[PDB]
Amino acid sequence: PTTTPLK
Ligand SMILES: *[C@H]1O[C@H](CO)[C@H](O)[C@H](O)[C@H]1NC(C)=O
Ligand SMILES: *[C@H]1O[C@H](CO)[C@H](O)[C@H](O)[C@H]1NC(C)=O
Repeated sequence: PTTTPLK
């Protein structure tokens, strides 16, 4: 389970 790129 990964995540999106921090804005
Ligand atoms: C985390 O990154 C992976 C790539 O290895 C997938 O794109 C996955 O869908 C991502 N998870 C989220 C919650 O964006
Ligand atoms: C990145 O975007 C994804 C879209 O599914 C999720 O909302 C995730 O929580 C976001 N990550 C951050 C750090 O905001």
